[PDB]
Amino acid sequence: QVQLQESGGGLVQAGGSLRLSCVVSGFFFDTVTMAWYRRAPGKHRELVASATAGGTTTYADSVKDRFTISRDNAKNTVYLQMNSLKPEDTAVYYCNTFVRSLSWGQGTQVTVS
Amino acid sequence: TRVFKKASPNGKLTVYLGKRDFVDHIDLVEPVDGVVLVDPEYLKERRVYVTLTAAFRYGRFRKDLFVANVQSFPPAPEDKKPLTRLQERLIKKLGEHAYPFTFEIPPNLPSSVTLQPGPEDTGKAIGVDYEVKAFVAENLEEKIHKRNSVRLVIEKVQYAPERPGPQPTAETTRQFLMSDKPLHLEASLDKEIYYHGEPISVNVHVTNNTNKTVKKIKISVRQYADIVLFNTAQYKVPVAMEEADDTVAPSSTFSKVYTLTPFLANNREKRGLALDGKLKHEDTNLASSTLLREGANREILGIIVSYKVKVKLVVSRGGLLGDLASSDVAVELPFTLMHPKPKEEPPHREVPEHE
Amino acid sequence: VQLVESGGGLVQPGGSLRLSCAASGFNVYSSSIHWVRQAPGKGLEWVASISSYYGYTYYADSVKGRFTISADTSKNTAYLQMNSLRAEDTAVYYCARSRQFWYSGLDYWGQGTLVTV
Amino acid sequence: SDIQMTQSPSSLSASVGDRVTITCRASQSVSSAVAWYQQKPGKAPKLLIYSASSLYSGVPSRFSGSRSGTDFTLTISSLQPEDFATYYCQQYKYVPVTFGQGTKVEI
Amino acid sequence: HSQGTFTSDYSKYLDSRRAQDFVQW
Amino acid sequence: QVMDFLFEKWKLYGDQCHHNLEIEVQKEVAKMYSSFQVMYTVGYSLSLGALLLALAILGGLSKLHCTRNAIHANLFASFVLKASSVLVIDGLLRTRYSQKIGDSTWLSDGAVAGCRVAAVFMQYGIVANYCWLLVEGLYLHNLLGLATLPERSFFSLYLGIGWGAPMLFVVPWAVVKCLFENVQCWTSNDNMGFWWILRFPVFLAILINFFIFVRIVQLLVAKLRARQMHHTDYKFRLAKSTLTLIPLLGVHEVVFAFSAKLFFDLFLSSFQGLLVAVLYCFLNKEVQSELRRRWHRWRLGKVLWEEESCTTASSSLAK
Repeated sequence: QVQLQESGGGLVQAGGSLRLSCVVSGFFFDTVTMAWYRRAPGKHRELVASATAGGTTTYADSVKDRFTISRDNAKNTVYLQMNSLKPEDTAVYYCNTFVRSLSWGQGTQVTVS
Repeated sequence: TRVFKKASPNGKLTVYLGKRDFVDHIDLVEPVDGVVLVDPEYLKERRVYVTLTAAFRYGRFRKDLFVANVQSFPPAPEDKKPLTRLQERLIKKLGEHAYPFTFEIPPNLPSSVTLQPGPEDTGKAIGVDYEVKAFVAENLEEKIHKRNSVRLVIEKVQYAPERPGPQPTAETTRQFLMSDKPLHLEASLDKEIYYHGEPISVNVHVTNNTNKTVKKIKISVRQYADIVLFNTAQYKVPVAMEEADDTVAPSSTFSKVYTLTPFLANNREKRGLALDGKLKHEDTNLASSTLLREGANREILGIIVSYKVKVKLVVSRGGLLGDLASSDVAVELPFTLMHPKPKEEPPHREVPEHE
Repeated sequence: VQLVESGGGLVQPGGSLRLSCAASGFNVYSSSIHWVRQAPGKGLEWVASISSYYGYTYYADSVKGRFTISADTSKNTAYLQMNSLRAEDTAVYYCARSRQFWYSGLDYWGQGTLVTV
Repeated sequence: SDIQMTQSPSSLSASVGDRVTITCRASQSVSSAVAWYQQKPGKAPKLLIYSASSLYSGVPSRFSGSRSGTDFTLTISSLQPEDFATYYCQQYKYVPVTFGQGTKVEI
Repeated sequence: HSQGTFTSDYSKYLDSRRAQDFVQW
Repeated sequence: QVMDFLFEKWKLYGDQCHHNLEIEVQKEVAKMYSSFQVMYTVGYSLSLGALLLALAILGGLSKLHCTRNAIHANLFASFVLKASSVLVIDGLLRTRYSQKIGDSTWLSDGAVAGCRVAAVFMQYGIVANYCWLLVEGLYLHNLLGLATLPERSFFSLYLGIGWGAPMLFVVPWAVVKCLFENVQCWTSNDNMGFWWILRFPVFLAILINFFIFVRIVQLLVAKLRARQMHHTDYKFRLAKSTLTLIPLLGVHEVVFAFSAKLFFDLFLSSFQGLLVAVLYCFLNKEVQSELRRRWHRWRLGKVLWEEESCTTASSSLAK
């Protein structure tokens, strides 16, 4: 009976900053790894950022040093920042566990201007 | 295409399965392929094991018949088995943390077949089934909990051969009391390969040139299930039954055909009926025949399903009173009832779901 | 294979019609039988289904209780007893066929008979 | 909560042989239980594809279908003159089998 | 029969008992 | 007749009178012969149940189709008839004598009403007991000997030699039973010549079996060396059981015809039913093998029938 609710999304100009956030009720990610999955029009999901419970953050090679990701146990929400936006990064952002579990949702789409 | 997933209760583990069933041929069995994902910061001095244990459930116990252990931990052995196309395709999408695993089911193993529990029976499964589980443990002897591991159930099925066989026929001659002409009864089928739900036809040529008259002719189809645990025991199941009040006059010939169809719509109340392996509470059809190499049973330790239509010819014992006197002349006609060769993966549930 | 169905015509509200669907080349135990109706100018709609192999019987919510579907394996025909018509229930009914095992859609369809209230 | 399936394009107008694409969404997620049907006026419907990826027997190869998430698309490579008809969606995952609104192509 | 003759020998015991039965009464 | 003589004398003396106006030997026979009476009664009673149980297995089971085993069952019908006949006659004789003791001899009504019917059956059973020993020897002759015809066209004659011989040779004794003897059950020892018409049919059966016994043993032993395949199939199984029943039963009365001897005869005769039942219905391999087959099925049926896992999902895949 877990549901995925996330906020953030709109029309922003190149190299902007947003506050993509999500709340995960039900299951608690005290120890398991949280990841933020990326889509593409006509393509499949691909991983860009995954944060852990110990601060061991990792990022994809194509999205290396682009931004930072953070997590916080209180109110069990994780955050993700926009830095150095490029027009090829225009799709819907998904939040999910590293094992693709927890009732994959729909999210909201973000586009450059 | 699409794949199958089985998420761990704690969310720190999952397994990816390309397809549920696995076709088992005469000599080789299709290998089991899959990829297991383990979350980071969870494999430090940790190992991942995947098993393909198969056991025959008893009720409420179980007896293991085939267990295989493969280690898909980040520590990898020097001897690495080749990766199939399906496993390699999942590596790119899932990521570099994906750890493929492979299995090799030995030949001459019982297929996934279950039995009807009954009216008053509980929900526990009585048949045999195949299980795939993934867990983390320091060693094999280490205990594995329930919420820290996955439980994926698979089935092994067989399909009808593409080569038609000889037409089945039976011959008999039962001599009556001391002085009488021989009784000749004939029974045959159009073919031995029948699909599930397809009608079955039997032809009878009986010529009774004797004083004794012929009572009603009995047509029945019986299912064989030789369940073996520590001793060999067979069971009887009249799936289809036909009543024919026709009679044959003495010193006269007869010839007629009968049509039947085996289904469990009228056999739900029966107990011990063999059915195909079910992953969930959804019901399946009658168990298909189990093809064997015929070289040697060698105590397969499972359930083998066989079908043969039986015709019974009861005599009225003409002459004296003989109210209770009756001799049953019967022959057996073996035949195979199996699913045809498919072109897509079957859905392991009722296609229109009542929900 | 080809199948033909008939038994429809103009009726009055509250009437009862029995729809016969003759089937050739296949039986009812190895092939589920479904009835699909199409309103004039509207899309398709499923009303009832039958599967003699398992004995399952299903009906649509709009026709639940009214309609009883039965299959007679002796003559290999599909029968649908429909009662208590209103105006909104008029349409053309198609007696289609589907594979009971390895369901792959409604491969075979009937000729279609018009029902007028 | 009955499943409602809707097709955005009410009707498509196209010449002969041009590429035409269609979409067909579903309110609830369906794994692969989607079948495509076509019918002509005064004629019975005919099945085109099943499971949204498989191809039926006896159908021209110009008919192709695919799925991506929750929507389902039917694409025709070359539009033959005989292909001008009305197309419908269908889902068979659950017993409330519901068809699409209906799309008609003409020229 | 060998045992049959021995069974007939019991009749003397009953005959003796019958004489005692009349004597007792 | 001793009791009847006393009653006749007492009645005559009483009417005439009105007109005028070793202890130890009885103790030994009563106590000792009681043990002998129960010594053979327990043997017949135990055999009576065993014969019925063995007959029930053959009739109840589906292996009755074969005539090789079915002929054994009808032989068992002779043993059960003889065993029951001895049991009933002992009870009725005990009942008749006990009634005369505590429960003046003409007052009792019914003494030998069932003795006559039981006496003829007891004599019928014993003569037919060795009559069916003859058919078994000759039937086995055409299984292990030279033959061409199947097990057919001879079953009609088998019933004509089993009960056929006690059908024209026992009925003359039935006439003699009431005529020239009529001694209160038609069973006595007045003349030894009347037994000659019973023992000779039995004696003829024994000697003709010895004619078969010598012929069958020499044919099997000579042919045993080359291609007999001993103990491999049912051919040798019947040889072991039949070839030991023929001489053991035959010589039982041969030495008797030619009280320590009495005990040995009754002890051996009581267990005859047990010996024939175990060799033909219990020690035989196919009946033993099939008997445990149903036991295995019964045992197997009892054990089988005794009275947050996340759901499976799916994901896309790139071609």
